[PDB]
Amino acid sequence: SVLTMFRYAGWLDRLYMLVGTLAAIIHGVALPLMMLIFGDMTDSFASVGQVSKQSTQMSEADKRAMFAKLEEEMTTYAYYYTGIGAGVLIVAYIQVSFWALAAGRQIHKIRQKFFHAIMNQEIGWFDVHDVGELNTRLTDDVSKINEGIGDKIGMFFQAMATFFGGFIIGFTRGWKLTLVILAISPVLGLSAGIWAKILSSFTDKELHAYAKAGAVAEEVLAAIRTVIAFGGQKKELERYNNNLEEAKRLGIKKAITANISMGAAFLLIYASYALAFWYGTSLVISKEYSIGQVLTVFFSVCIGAFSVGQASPNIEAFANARGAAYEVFKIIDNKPSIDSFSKSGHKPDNIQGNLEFKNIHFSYPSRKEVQILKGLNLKVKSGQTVALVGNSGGGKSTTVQLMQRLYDPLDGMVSIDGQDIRTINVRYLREIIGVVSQEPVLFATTIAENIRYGREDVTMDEIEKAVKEANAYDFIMKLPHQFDTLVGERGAQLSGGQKQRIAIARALVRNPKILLLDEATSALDTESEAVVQAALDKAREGRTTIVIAHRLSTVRNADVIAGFDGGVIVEQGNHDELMREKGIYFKLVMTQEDVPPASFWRILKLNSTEWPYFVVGIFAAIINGGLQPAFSVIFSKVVGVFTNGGPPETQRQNSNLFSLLFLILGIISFITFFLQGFTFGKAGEILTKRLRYMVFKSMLRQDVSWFDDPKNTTGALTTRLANDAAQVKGATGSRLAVIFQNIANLGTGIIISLIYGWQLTLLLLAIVPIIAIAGVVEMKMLSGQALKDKKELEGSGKIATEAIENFRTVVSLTREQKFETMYAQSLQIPYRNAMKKAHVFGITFSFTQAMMYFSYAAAFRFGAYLVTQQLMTFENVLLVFSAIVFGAMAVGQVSSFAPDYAKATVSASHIIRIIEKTPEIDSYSTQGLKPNMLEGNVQFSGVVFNYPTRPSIPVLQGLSLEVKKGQTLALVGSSGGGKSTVVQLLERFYDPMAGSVFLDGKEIKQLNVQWLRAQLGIVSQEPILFDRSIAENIAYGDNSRVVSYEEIVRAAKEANIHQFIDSLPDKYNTRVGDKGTQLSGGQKQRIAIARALVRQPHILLLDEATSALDTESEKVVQEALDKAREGRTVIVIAHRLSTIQNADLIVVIQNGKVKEHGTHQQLLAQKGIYFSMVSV
Ligand SMILES: CC(C)CCC[C@@H](C)[C@H]1CC[C@H]2[C@@H]3CC=C4C[C@@H](OC(=O)CCC(=O)O)CC[C@]4(C)[C@H]3CC[C@]12C
Ligand SMILES: CC(C)CCC[C@@H](C)[C@H]1CC[C@H]2[C@@H]3CC=C4C[C@@H](OC(=O)CCC(=O)O)CC[C@]4(C)[C@H]3CC[C@]12C
Ligand SMILES: CC(C)CCC[C@@H](C)[C@H]1CC[C@H]2[C@@H]3CC=C4C[C@@H](OC(=O)CCC(=O)O)CC[C@]4(C)[C@H]3CC[C@]12C
Ligand SMILES: CC(C)CCC[C@@H](C)[C@H]1CC[C@H]2[C@@H]3CC=C4C[C@@H](OC(=O)CCC(=O)O)CC[C@]4(C)[C@H]3CC[C@]12C
Ligand SMILES: CC(C)CCC[C@@H](C)[C@H]1CC[C@H]2[C@@H]3CC=C4C[C@@H](OC(=O)CCC(=O)O)CC[C@]4(C)[C@H]3CC[C@]12C
Ligand SMILES: Nc1ncnc2c1ncn2[C@@H]1O[C@H](COP(=O)(O)OP(=O)(O)OP(=O)(O)O)[C@@H](O)[C@H]1O
Ligand SMILES: Nc1ncnc2c1ncn2[C@@H]1O[C@H](COP(=O)(O)OP(=O)(O)OP(=O)(O)O)[C@@H](O)[C@H]1O
Ligand SMILES: [Mg+2]
Ligand SMILES: [Mg+2]
Repeated sequence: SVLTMFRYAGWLDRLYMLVGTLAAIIHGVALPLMMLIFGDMTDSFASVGQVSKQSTQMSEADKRAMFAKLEEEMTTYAYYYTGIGAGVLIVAYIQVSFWALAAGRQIHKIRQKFFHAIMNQEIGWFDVHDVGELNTRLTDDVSKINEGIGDKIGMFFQAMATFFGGFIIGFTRGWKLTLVILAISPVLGLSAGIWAKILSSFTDKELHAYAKAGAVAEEVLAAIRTVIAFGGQKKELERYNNNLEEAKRLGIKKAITANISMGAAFLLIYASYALAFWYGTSLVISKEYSIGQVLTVFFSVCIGAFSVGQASPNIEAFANARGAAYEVFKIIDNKPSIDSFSKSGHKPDNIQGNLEFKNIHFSYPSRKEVQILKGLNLKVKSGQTVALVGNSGGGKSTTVQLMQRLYDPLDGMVSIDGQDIRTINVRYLREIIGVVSQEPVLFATTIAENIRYGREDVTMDEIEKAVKEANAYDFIMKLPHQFDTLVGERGAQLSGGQKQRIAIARALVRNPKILLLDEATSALDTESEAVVQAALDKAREGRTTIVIAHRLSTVRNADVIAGFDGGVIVEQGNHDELMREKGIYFKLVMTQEDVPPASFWRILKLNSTEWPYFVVGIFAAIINGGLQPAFSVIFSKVVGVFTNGGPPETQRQNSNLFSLLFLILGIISFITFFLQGFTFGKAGEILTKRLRYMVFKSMLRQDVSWFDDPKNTTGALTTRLANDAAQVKGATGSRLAVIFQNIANLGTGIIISLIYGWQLTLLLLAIVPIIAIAGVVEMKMLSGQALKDKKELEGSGKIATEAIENFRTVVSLTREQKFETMYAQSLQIPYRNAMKKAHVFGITFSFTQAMMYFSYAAAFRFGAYLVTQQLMTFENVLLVFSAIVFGAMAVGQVSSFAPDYAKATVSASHIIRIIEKTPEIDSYSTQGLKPNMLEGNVQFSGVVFNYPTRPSIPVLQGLSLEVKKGQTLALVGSSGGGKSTVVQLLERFYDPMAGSVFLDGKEIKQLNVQWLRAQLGIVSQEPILFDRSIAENIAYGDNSRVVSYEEIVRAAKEANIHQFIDSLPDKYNTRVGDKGTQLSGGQKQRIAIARALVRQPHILLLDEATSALDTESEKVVQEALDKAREGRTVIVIAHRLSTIQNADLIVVIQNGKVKEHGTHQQLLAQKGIYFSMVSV
């Protein structure tokens, strides 16, 4: 389970990682070979050169000779170092490039496999789980795995190789002593293991919190219109904030525990240093060990221990990857019972559909206590039409879902031609099914592509034939871009009837043997319904149909009608047989970018409130970062005091003071490392929480037209927020802390060299530009593709989210493979850029390391000229060189910061742009008139409006209408005529191009936006709920006020939904599904009606609030509204005749214009359009 990742390596990734590990081992061993010349060899000649120099030895004749000898040996070692520089160049690329190449390939396969696993789950699995977390897992956790399985493992292996090189060199030069030094290595190993395990657990919890935050964001952004209409921005921001607070506290805990562990680790390592130094002093005083021997072993083990210490961020990244892999591979390992990707099962050649439901018992997985079907029995013969009639929630849509095997029955059997559908192949079974759902859902693509999801290889002639049969041909040809016009998310940029007709055509192109039509004409007008019904009846002979309808005209011509009661069929037979049996059908019928370079810095300004955390951390960065180079200087005293120590007692005292100093340095290192990690980590967590909060608030501030933009889809927005926050976080925190430490390491070197040797400091002037340019050029590349990589990423996150939100449609259309192919295609450009980065970062790291070895060689050469010319002491040369190597050991980590900084800068620029964005219709604005009283007069005067996504099409052409308090306005007309546009404009979702809208004679642009929307109670054409309880969904109707239980129950009673909630276990605490899919269509609509009514609004806007209701439920809701007619102004959009005649005034809208206005009797008196609609 620990090594559950690397599952998809394969032979190529296994060889990329074997060869890279060998290259890392060679690169690591290159550094103890550097130390091999110290202590002895070069330093054997040195403590021989001046400490053991003769006071005078014909120095005028032979000191020049040993200086030349040391000139000659230094030149040889300079050649050796140039060779090592070339070798390190080669091995450093292979290490870094191959490791990132393998990480990139594995991450590509992991993303594909995780998406495939999500697409393989059952409908019940989606019902039980909160799938809004899945896109956050796709974007955040996979990137967390990527940073722990890549070149960081190569760096860890290089550090381990350097440590082992010091290990062998110490034992070769002198054992028993390096045993004392390295006997504490198991303690550090256990400490690192515990550290990593705690980091992994904290990462798992933090990713859970971030996934919950992403689920909240996805739910809110998907239903943004409902949030805006009901003024829910503050509360949704608050739920998002609660998840962010959980993530922030987890991150702070992680930082504290990790840093206290690391500080204890360094306290232990310096205590070990002190004990080892005492032991070495004892040995060297005993004369068992020469001073050079202890020098060599100490220095060799010291560099290896320093490499191990610098390896810690790699272990942290590996632990974070392990913490991230948990949920991803848990989902990947899940196996569904109803497998749609299985190749098993029967595929009959010729099917003459004989549908049978025998003794069907079903309870939904998420509400298993509730029985929906109790021994349901139904038979459908080939070529026959069955009409399922009954009250809302009876289980008709449940039967439709069971027919396509979205769930298995608890008891009983669903059979085709006497064969159990469990034994049939799932994909084959669902491919011969054409289905139109109760509330059709489209995809964010073109009309032609939406229809092509029904059948992939359908030609344009068959698409035209289907849209002619679906009565969608005319409006498609009328609008520009023809079939290539792109519909909104879920088809939101079409009218309800247009979307329904598109879904009908999508079902028709399948050429299905079995057609399920769950209220396929709910959003249609009378003429469209009639023509679509004629088209369907034209081809009823070769196919079996199960139709659900609340319109009696469609049920009239059905071959057989089945009535639902108590979960069973009570009446089945012919229309005349049903009239004669006087059943339930009897009662039913009599009820007739710029990317500014300073952007990242600006983001850091947003963290300025945490300035005291930074300064302390900066100090903690200056001290310990300056300690590693200064470790040389004091160590120069360590030998220097000992060599001139003289008597054994004086040397013993000096060495025990040195050991005490080492212990003090360990205490200081514990303190400073804990502070440097903790302060920067806490500042980073605070910054990330603040940035996420601000970005979500800005997104909730934006206009409706902004969400209508094709770039601003729900998946794109969620991916944008998560990715920008993560990329900015990548450059802040402990990462920035270690960068500051490394900068201190590199910085103290200049000063200490300047005191000790100034000429050699000129090399830093020659060494730093050459590295620096190598840094900036990569800056230009990794930035340029990052702007692309994010954009493409926003595409991929779109495809996944559209697939996860619309999963039931995808499964019904058998389009899991198509969406997987699109998701794989959207990953191509990022995957190629990941392969390009491997070589680019491999080359850069390789060049930087060579340059260090090349500078080392130059220093040794430069050093000799100085010594052969008596310009500097050799001891000073060695001290300066040790300073340079200790300072430069962190240059690799500094260069590794380049990929993070560019991504952070780009994401910072995007975050700054989104926060500063100001909408045209600002919902957060406190400006605007708030009238003391509201009379309820609504007027439209010459309103002309074009939707921003399709500005060439005029939707409203001088629309004018009036409605007063106590009056009911009934907007009727054909589909797509602009009825919902009026309600959207009254909510100030958009502003009209011309004309005006008045509320009590005051133009609504002058009014406060929130105040204006608070006077409105809206029921949208296709209502959307939240993944919350019924009580919370109703109480959403009046935010900024705590709605009591009594008011919620009263609203539910007014909406005729109270009885269903009360009978339901958990009652008002029953969690509804995502967007209300775990309810009946009529139940969800009634919940929406209760949500609008609990507000008690002055203007009630009902956009077909009774489309999915029963006749009895419609009657109850209508009488409830009638009892509260006076005292409010009501605007009603309805295709039902019975809801229109009681309205005070009726407006017929065609082509954005009023054609007929007046009462029911007046419109019936003249033989106009209204009479035509009535007669049909
Ligand atoms: C020690 C250094 C100097 C030599 C390089 C190590 C080689 C032993 C390895 C590591 C890189 C490998 C190559 C990396 C790239 C490819 C492409 C790769 O192409 C595919 O995988 C194609 C797609 C498919 O096969 O379906 C085939 C192996 C090959 C030639 C590899 C062959 C074996 C190589 C040369
Ligand atoms: C011997 C010294 C001079 C070092 C230089 C070696 C290169 C000249 C060779 C050895 C390593 C090879 C590379 C090893 C791996 C890759 C990545 C490989 O792409 C992948 O990662 C495969 C999967 C994918 O591309 O999707 C394409 C070939 C390439 C660049 C190989 C091209 C030839 C390279 C660079
Ligand atoms: C502390 C951090 C920075 C470094 C950790 C290094 C090791 C813990 C990693 C690095 C490379 C990994 C290996 C890379 C590839 C494979 C092959 C792969 O083998 C399988 O078991 C495959 C299973 C399958 O294919 O179904 C996964 C395990 C293994 C040995 C991995 C085991 C864990 C290893 C040794
Ligand atoms: C884009 C550029 C800057 C990158 C390529 C840099 C190389 C061309 C440089 C980097 C370090 C240089 C080396 C630094 C030091 C030495 C040692 C030097 O040794 C002697 O002259 C000593 C001879 C003696 O006294 O016995 C010879 C040149 C050499 C190999 C240099 C050769 C040229 C090197 C490899
Ligand atoms: C860090 C690298 C990658 C870029 C910069 C390289 C320089 C720092 C190197 C390359 C050429 C080197 C020089 C090449 C030759 C000489 C002459 C050399 O003279 C001798 O020792 C020769 C015998 C004699 O003294 O007569 C003294 C060092 C010096 C100045 C070297 C000093 C270091 C230099 C300037
Ligand atoms: N996914 C689900 N999880 C739990 N219960 C569900 C789910 N879908 C529907 N139900 C419940 O199952 C019952 C049957 O509802 P169903 O959707 O079958 O109604 P319908 O008869 O087709 O009615 P209408 O046409 O009014 O929507 C209701 O109590 C409903 O809330
Ligand atoms: N967000 C949008 N972007 C672009 N065009 C839109 C958008 N919403 C609706 N339209 C288009 O505006 C026109 C009127 O749509 P509207 O929803 O107002 O019609 P309607 O009369 O309510 O229709 P129906 O009875 O079918 O629900 C149609 O052509 C529709 O496709
Ligand atoms: Mg239904
Ligand atoms: Mg509409």
